[PDB]
Amino acid sequence: SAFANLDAAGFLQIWQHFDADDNGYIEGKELDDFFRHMLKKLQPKDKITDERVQQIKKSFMSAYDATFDGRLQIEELANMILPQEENFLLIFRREAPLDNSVEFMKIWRKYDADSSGYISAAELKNFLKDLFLQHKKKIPPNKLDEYTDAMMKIFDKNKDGRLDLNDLARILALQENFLLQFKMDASSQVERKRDFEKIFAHYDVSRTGALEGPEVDGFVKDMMELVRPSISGGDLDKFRECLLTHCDMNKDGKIQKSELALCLGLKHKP
Repeated sequence: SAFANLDAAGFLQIWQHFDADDNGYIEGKELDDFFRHMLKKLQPKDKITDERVQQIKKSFMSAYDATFDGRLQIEELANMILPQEENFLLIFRREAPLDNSVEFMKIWRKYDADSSGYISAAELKNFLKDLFLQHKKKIPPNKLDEYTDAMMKIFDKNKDGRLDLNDLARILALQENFLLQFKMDASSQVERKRDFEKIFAHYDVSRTGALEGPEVDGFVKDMMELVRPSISGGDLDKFRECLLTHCDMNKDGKIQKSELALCLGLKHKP
């Protein structure tokens, strides 16, 4: 029921429907329909009307812009709709599509071998160098600088010297981010843990330290079902492969508790 704003990832998903050619614009007379998609994405159960689209659409920009039916460049609509963090993430991903999580995980493992869920902020630029390499991608030294320094802005404000996986994972250019699938609010990173703790407790009957197979499957359904309900059936497989794909170390087929915590936005403090 709370106000729910469109993030950079969502903004792109809807945008692409209108700019499949990726010219970077959409007809300005189509801003009314761009909002119906937004409203339907944010409030999935709401029954949207034409009147509502106008009321919401308008509240999002100047009275003047409301009449702006001309060509709107992607940066313009994003500037009129997305907050900074999600905004900068939109521009960064567009100029540096880094849509390879397989290697993100690997690079994350290097700077966070115990899967605490954080990397020392001192390793940022070093980190951004490796990520581009696994993507075999090269950029100018300055752009790397700007990016490194721009990210410290939205990920290290507390300036406590540490960046969190829940933030850095967001720089990836993935329509549906392998990880960014969970709630990220106040107690949302709390409640999810308690339920994560008891749920990891149940399945690991032998009390070893890792779940394998049915245990991993049972956890998943008895985890995600409550994280983000109304999920498909076959929509647990890639969830189960992505694990031993982007988490566990050896090919044991087991899923360690700490590795598992990472993907949940949570963090297992041993």
